[PDB]
Amino acid sequence: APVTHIWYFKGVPSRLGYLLDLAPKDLEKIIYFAAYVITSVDDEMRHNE
Amino acid sequence: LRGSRLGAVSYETDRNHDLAPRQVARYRTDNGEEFDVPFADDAEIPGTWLCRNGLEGTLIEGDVPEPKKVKPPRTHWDMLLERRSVEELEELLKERLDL
Amino acid sequence: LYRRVINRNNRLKRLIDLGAPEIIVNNEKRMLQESVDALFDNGRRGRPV
Amino acid sequence: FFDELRIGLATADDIRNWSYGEVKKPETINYRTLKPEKDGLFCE
Amino acid sequence: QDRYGEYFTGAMGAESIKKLIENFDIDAEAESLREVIRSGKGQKKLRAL
Amino acid sequence: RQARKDAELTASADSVRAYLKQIGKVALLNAEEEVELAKRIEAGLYATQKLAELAEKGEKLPVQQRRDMQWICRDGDRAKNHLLEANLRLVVSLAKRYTGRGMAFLDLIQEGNLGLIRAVEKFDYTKGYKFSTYATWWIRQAITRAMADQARTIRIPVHMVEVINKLGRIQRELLQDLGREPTPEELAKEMDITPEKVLEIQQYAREPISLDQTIGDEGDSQLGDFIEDSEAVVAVDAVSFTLLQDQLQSVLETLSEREAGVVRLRFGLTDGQPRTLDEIGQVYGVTRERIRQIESKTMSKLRHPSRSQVLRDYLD
DNA sequence: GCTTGACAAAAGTGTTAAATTGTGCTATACTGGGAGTCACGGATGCG
Repeated sequence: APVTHIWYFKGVPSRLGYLLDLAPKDLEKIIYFAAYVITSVDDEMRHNE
Repeated sequence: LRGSRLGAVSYETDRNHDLAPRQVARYRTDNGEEFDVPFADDAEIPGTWLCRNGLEGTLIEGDVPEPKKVKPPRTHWDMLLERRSVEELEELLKERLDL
Repeated sequence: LYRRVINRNNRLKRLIDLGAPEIIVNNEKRMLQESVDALFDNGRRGRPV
Repeated sequence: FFDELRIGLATADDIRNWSYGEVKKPETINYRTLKPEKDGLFCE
Repeated sequence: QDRYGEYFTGAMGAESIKKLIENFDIDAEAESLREVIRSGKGQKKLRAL
Repeated sequence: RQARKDAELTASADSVRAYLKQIGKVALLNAEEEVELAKRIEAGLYATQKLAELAEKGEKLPVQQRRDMQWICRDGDRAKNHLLEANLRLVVSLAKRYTGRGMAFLDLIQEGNLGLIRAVEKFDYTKGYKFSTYATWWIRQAITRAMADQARTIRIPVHMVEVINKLGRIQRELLQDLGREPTPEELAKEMDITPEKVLEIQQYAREPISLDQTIGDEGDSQLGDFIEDSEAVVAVDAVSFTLLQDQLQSVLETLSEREAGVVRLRFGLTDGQPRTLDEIGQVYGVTRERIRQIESKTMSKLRHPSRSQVLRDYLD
């Protein structure tokens, strides 16, 4: 399974967090199997009436 | 103390201008990559090899596929047949006919 | 440390084969991430091994 | 000859290229006869 | 997921972050930050910078 | 402030604390609710295989039964998942026995989960026994097999670690009989094996230490700085051999023409492949015994001190 | 500059026995750990 280099997950600044625009704790929850995150969504069922 | 390395050192005459003739073979891999191996003068032509990328490969020339085979793995179904006969399973399938 | 990876990876390779529940595979992947993190730089997360 | 030293961020393909083999097994050396195993961390 | 799990994609762990960085575009946030630094006055300017 | 909050800030980075709370999201099943699940699993599996058995020939079936069979398969899969999830607490209870014996606690829990899986693929309601009673044995099997297979840097196989454990338990237990740590005599008197094999076992049970330990009453030196290499190349020898190659092959060889030519092939000095008599008799037009005769002549002439005086000093 | 032949020791073939290594299996019931804090600069927000 994929894995993320620890040097970039955290370190003040967290390069990954700034890159993706997620807070360190929110990013921590995603990487470490504690919360789900939406990768993408299709407009064909968001702007469809 | 003295330490060991499970090895040894030798110093005999190295050279390149005189060499034994290589026999070069190439192997295609199930992941799409190809690799090369130089063999000795014995003229051996192995049909299968294990490559650097951790995946097995077979000679590009393509001789004698599937050189050898091993017992298939056991499965939950076999592990069930070892403790039940087909009649009971058919009876259960009948028992699950409707809701 | 390398072994702690090669073990946890290998078992994961088995768990995917068996089609184990979501909890089992999620825990295995979390342990794999933690082991790789320990391998690269120990002590920046949690207690050191 | 040395002119400058570059330090990039290695990708997966570079890591694959740097290796001539894959460690598919966790043993280091055989407990008996003291030789490396066929797929261990010390494989010849 | 049960009621419209077909409309989107959600994931957890380092795999979902792999996807997030995959779909992330460098050319997108750069302009947003360049505008926010000068457009903003207070803390937002520092965050964008 | 930080003083109070720090004790819980790290709580999110402790899988031992978090897994044992995420685990208990399903109530433990009882006897009445597991026979149904087992039967449903069996029905689903049998239907799934019957699809293939029939497809070996190929036929069409009613839509109602066609959908009911797939429903049975899916819901039996759900039953299996539920049964697996319902006993992870027992898995943890069993696994927490082996904490501290090499393997990591969470790894032990995972191996107990594997044992639980293999147990559920054999638990048989028809015998009327409980799932816990049967599955405990398989959980122990898996956990102990793993703990004996990969709890050491050097893999002592299952059959060998077995006898190692026998020896350890006997050595620990027999002390109370006499008040001493048993020696090879006492150990052999009860292990049904001779002392030399016992010594070999004790040597085999050895484990490697780490080089990174710091020695010297300071954190400056290390255990490993003073490791003398027995394989390191010595320059003088590297020189000496070359001189020999420039003294033996170059000078002394060039004194008997074809009579010295046999030495080139006989000892393989020019290629590295030593040759037998006949093998180098047939390159010329002479028999193997003729090669032996000329070799004897060369040995007698070269062995004489008048020439050996120069060559002797290397290992005189 | 060297052969015929005859003997005994060393280098190979093959079958068999013994040991060594790997996987599976055990059915009363038991169901979720436990280990000896402060100081520093940076992100957030107040006017």
